[PDB]
Amino acid sequence: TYTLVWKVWILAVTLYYAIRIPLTLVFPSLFSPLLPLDILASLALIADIPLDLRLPDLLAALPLDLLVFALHLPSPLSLLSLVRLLKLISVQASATRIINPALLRLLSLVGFILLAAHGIACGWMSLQPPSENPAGTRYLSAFYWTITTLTTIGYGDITPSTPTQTVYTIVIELLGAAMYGLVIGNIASLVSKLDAAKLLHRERVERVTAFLSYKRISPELQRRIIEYFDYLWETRRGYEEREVLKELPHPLRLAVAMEIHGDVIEKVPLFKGAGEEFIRDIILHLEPVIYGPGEYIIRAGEMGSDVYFINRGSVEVLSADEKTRYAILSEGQFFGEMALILRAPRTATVRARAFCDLYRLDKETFDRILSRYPEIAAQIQELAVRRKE
Amino acid sequence: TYTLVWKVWILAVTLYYAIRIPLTLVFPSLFSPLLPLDILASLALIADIPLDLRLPDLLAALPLDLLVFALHLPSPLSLLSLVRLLKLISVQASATRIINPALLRLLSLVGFILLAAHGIACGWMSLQPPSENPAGTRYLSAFYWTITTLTTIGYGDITPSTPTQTVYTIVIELLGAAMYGLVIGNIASLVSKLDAAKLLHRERVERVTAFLSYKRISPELQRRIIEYFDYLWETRRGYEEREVLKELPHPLRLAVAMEIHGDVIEKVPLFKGAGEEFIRDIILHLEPVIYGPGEYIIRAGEMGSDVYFINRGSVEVLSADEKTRYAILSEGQFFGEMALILRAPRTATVRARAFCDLYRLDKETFDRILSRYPEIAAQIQELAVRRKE
Amino acid sequence: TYTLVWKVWILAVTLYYAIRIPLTLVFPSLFSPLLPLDILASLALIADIPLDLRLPDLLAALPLDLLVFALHLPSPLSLLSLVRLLKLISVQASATRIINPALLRLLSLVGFILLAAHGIACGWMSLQPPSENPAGTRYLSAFYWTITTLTTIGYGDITPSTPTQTVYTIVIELLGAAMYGLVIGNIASLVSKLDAAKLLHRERVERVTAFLSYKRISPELQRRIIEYFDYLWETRRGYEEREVLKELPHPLRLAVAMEIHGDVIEKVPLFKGAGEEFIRDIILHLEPVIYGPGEYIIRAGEMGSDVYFINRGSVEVLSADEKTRYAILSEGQFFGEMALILRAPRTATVRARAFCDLYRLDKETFDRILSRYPEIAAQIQELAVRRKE
Amino acid sequence: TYTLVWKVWILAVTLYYAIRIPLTLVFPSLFSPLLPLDILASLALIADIPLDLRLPDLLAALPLDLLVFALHLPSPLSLLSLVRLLKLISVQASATRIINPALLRLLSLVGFILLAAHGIACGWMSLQPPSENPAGTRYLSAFYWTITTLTTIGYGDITPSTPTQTVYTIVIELLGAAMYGLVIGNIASLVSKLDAAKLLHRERVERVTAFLSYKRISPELQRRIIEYFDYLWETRRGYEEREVLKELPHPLRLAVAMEIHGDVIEKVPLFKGAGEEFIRDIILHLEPVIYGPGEYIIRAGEMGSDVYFINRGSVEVLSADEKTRYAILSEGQFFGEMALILRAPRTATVRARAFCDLYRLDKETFDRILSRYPEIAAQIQELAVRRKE
Ligand SMILES: Nc1ncnc2c1ncn2[C@@H]1O[C@@H]2COP(=O)(O)O[C@H]2[C@H]1O
Ligand SMILES: Nc1ncnc2c1ncn2[C@@H]1O[C@@H]2COP(=O)(O)O[C@H]2[C@H]1O
Ligand SMILES: Nc1ncnc2c1ncn2[C@@H]1O[C@@H]2COP(=O)(O)O[C@H]2[C@H]1O
Ligand SMILES: Nc1ncnc2c1ncn2[C@@H]1O[C@@H]2COP(=O)(O)O[C@H]2[C@H]1O
Repeated sequence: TYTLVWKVWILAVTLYYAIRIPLTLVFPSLFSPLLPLDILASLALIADIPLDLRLPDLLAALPLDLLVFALHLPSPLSLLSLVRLLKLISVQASATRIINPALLRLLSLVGFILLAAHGIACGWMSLQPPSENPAGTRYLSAFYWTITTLTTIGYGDITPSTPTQTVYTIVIELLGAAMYGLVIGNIASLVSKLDAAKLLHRERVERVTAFLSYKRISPELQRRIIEYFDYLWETRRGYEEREVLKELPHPLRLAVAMEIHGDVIEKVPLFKGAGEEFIRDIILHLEPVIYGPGEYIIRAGEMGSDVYFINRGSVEVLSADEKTRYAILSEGQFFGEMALILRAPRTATVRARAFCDLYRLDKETFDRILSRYPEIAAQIQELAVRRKE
Repeated sequence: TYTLVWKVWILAVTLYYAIRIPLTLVFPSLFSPLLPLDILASLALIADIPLDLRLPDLLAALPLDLLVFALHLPSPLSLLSLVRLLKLISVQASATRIINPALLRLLSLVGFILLAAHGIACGWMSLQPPSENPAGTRYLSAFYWTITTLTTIGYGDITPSTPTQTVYTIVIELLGAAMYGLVIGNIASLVSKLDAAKLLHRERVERVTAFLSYKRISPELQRRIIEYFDYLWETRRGYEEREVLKELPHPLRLAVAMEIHGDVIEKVPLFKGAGEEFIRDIILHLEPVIYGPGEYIIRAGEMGSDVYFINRGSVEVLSADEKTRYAILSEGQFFGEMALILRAPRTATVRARAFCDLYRLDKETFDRILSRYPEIAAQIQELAVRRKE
Repeated sequence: TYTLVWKVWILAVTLYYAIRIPLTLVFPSLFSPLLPLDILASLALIADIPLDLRLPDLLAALPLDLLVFALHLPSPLSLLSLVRLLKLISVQASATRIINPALLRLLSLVGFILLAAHGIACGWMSLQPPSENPAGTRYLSAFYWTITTLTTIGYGDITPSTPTQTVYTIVIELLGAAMYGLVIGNIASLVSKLDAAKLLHRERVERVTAFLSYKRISPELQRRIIEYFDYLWETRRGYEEREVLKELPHPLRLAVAMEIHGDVIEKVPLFKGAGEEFIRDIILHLEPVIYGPGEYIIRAGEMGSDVYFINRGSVEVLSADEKTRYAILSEGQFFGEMALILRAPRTATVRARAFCDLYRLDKETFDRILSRYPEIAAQIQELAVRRKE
Repeated sequence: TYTLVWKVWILAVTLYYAIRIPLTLVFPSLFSPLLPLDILASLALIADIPLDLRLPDLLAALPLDLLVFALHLPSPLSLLSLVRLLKLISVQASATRIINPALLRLLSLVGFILLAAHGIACGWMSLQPPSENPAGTRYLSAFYWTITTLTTIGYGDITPSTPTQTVYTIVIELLGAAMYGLVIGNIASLVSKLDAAKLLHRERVERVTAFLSYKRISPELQRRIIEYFDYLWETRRGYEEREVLKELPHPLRLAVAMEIHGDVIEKVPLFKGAGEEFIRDIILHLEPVIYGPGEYIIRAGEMGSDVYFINRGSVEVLSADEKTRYAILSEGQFFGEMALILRAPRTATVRARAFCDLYRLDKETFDRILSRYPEIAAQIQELAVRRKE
């Protein structure tokens, strides 16, 4: 690729102007060594209108720079040489078309502060009287004053002394010390905006835990829920698969679900090779669910028939009481299907042996796909009639 | 119109007082040239009670001004000449009856700051001792002090030196440096309140995109959803037509829907000339929906019959497989209607060729309008029986 | 009543202590004239335990004050004479049991600031060296310093000069300049918390108005919705009668609805004298609804029968077209009832003549009360069969 | 237990380093007495990798400390002796695995401020010139400067005077005066996050009370709702048993409900000894409900049959009118069950005598458990047929 390099070179050039132009405006001793670099940048400035596949980018290309510096034009006209800074408000969104978007918006709001402070400090040095000082010390004092004023510290060791400096200080205090607070608050808001899934899950578990304690609850149950919440966060990161997909259209939701539940399909024997249209029919009706250890799922005698497709874990299916346990199931298997095949209530208790994660499909869709597909119905029928001993 | 000019002249006059009255209170050298202007303004002040088609506007008309300045009355009585400023809290809502309301509330909260700062600076100059200084410099120093104090910079180069100045400074610090923060925070809140549709759509797409990546998703699908979101924002601006109309009453919602869906009616042949009562019956049951390119809509054999009225785009209707594609449809046409006419499942696959935007009406309302209207039912019946080849 | 006076006297006494005790701690010249007042207050302090129909009120009664001041006890023991300030954190909720609760919480958060600032200023004067200054000037300077430090202005004209003053300044900066910001933010939040109904209705109408304009809408309809919203705010203040009553229990909701809809009952002839149990049955099923001028309600031929009990306004019932309009209805009347009496569709169009406010009861409850009550059913039957001409 | 002591010793050691290391870096006169303590701490630092039942804890164990201080290595290499502070960002979550989580997060955000301020003050003393001053005064001045700068007071009595001190001050102002605001705002947010149930109930009752007054409501009803809200808060603390349990899985919700409703089971005669499976069936279908004094529940003649299991309070069952009241019921009893036993409407009015709290089970589940269990059905049948006189 080459857009990723071109839009980085453009950023490095529009920052080069943003740093160099005011420093040349205050120090006329420059522009002698830095002319080839400036023209090499400007030819790239005019080399972007053809590569457009709005108006601020048009203003930036015209070279008012190279003219004011060459003709030592008077200060009021020359101050308008800042038109090349208009690419800054046209690139921060053009360079956004490329990591976390929130992270790019924290780095962008810093560079803006460090450029505005440099501009204000450079403007402040221009209004001071002519003194025989090194450029480094004179710039350091101006930057120190600008950081003191913007942060609203106000040491007062150096202060304006002339009416024009007083007016400049008033303007900077009025509309520079308030915008800094806005940018700092935005930086705080979008550094808090990071990893919001953790900040949501933590708030949820705190809200649950507060109530589980006003009503005093046995520690053997109080610690059993924290384990489940830790497991849910540790296997799912607090994300929920329903509210995220609520806004996507049904074909796009179908395409996403074809990717997320890519593990349970083609794992159980009767999903791989079952076709394409059946899996497309059923992929939107399976819910994740998590069952803890020693935690019953089927109680051997109630109504209803929900089938549990095991994704990971193991169950310990038993009769009414223990009495020589029937068998054990593992990953890539399912149970609880013959309650609807034989139109009979549950015949055996099922309890998990570890933190099982498994997918449940309701009775309604199951009977629909029994009445809709013959091979699947025949397979479940023969498996149910065979598993009777 | 003339209200739009009168309520601007009134604003320009009530700002004229807000600027002139304290400056005349501190400098008695005025009131000599500015008497005809003040009486010309005051006659407009008393020319608004008849044009009332509450109490602060009544206080403002009485001319306490013109009296205190003429009679050089002592300072305690004269300070109460500020009653003409009471029109400010009666006009900012009267001038609101006229652009973005949020924008008018950002401009209003600025002028308030620039008027309060001027008032505080003017009050500060009055308490200083009698010195032979130009009025401009003495006002500039006072305004510099006021901006320093309100912004909470606190340079300290000029400070109160008398007990009365100390009390004034204490009052300004207590109830002027905190209100400024409130107004600045309000300005920030209602400049963030602007273009909230973009700030909602961006948050929604960021929330979706965060989860589509913890579960690693193929780039060919990861980039396919961003395209759909960009198209939705680019054709709809993130607005949703359901929550906005949830609060409007049913006749007003009907009237609005008569305007929003003004393109699909009188475009398809059987909506123009179909009457008024039928269109009024159906206009609230069509949903927008967006289908991407190469994205199937009908899969040729499932149950149900939802009719898709094409608004813009084109479909590529096919049989079970390709095998000499049937035909092609374009704007101002509809399909998927003969599944309910013949009480038969779908007979042909339909897939979009571009980013199609089209309106879907459910089976229930369709069968209702078939059983309710004879001409429409006959037209759909003959069209369905004709389109069989 | 006498609680309203006693709990005001108690406030005036616990503020008397909060102002007097530190001022006596720093100036020992007091306690000579102000002894009878202090004992008169203290006897009321001990006169509240019997009037208890928790522990801070017990600490406050014991008179550590009257002892430290009398015995000129050394400074470390005497500083613990501030136990009488513990009534402040026991009264602000006891005096709350009495206007807007939010307003009482804005006044309370001010007095707290003005008491904390006074305490900090009084503490600061005690640490300064012995100088021959008037008490007023010495207190004014201390209060000026405290307001400068708390507000984070930091003029720096007067600063700590000794290690103990440095430690005191560090403590005040650390835990006094941050709490002030918290209290100011709370004051802002609960002055914004006032009149929240207007702030909700304004936000709702702004949200609606933003979308009605991206889709360009005729001015004759764009101004017709603003009129309806203005009328709704002007007759209802933006309150909704459903979400407010969602949390009240059904008997309390019934009792409230017996009061809110006190105008439509005993206005229409067949509600007054209809009993008590019938009105109690129907009072929870009538909804307010607002219809604009020239805005149809019934379209003469559709299905369904909803009865509209007119509360205020007038309707202009017509046939299919105008053709010598049938009649006119006014307040305390109802229409649209014979559609269910004769099991026939609507026979006449109804349109409002002004901004009508009226109550609608659905068909289900209507047929229920027809099948449940004979006199009401007979009255509606004879009225419907009579109104046919 | 011993983890609770070990993870406190580790905290006390990692704070010992955080306080001692910079103070030794600036004052080389130390490290002579404090060597055995440092090695005793370091042996515990290396005694935690075996007790791991990530990478910052590995960096901390290696003893760069003990080396730089012993070898008086030059300042640039020695500044990297701060690696032992990396345990701070590994313990604040390890010590979290142990009171209110929000409270632990307010104490943690304080200690962080007091450690950062100490570090910045210690760094500031190192850059000052060599002066004959006591260590205490030199540290006090540095801490005073750091608190002044971080809080953004800016007294200006002591300011940087060298370019390196200017650069240090610029860095501290830029990234130390903004982080302090973030931490203070977080402290405010999570001290407001405390006791959120009260802050929710107060907001709810304020929202209800605002509307009950625009529509003027009789004081005898206006004060009757405040009593109910006070009773609900005073017996329930504003918590709701439905939204809290919405996220728990059905077995965990069942286990929690087995604990919360531990008072009504085994209180009424026919719940204790009724088994285990019946109580497990019914425990999720009983709702709390609160009825006020003199507040009717059953009106003797309507349809439906909801049974009210009395938990606390007493009812005053009456006939159509008073006429020698039937009887009185108390705790551990139920009524309103023979409306479904005999398929007849209600026969007697019921009204509470005090603030009754009782559990209601709907008709559907009741008839289900009648048709599902014979002993319970027989008991209710014989009790209903016996209670007829
Ligand atoms: N002998 C067995 N071996 C394996 N699984 C069984 C056996 N008996 C019952 N099951 C499963 O346990 C389930 C219990 O409930 P169902 O009757 O719905 O369906 C049952 C089968 O899925
Ligand atoms: N030959 C054809 N030409 C145009 N459209 C067709 C043709 N055959 C089928 N269709 C449309 O394709 C749709 C596919 O599903 P339906 O059977 O519901 O209704 C069908 C018609 O609307
Ligand atoms: N002549 C009339 N005078 C007054 N009201 C009428 C007259 N005719 C019809 N209405 C009312 O207008 C209503 C129109 O719809 P309905 O038929 O539901 O019930 C009708 C009556 O309530
Ligand atoms: N004599 C009585 N003693 C106690 N309780 C009664 C008596 N008569 C009726 N009840 C109860 O009051 C209830 C009123 O409504 P039900 O008829 O639903 O069921 C009734 C019984 O639970």
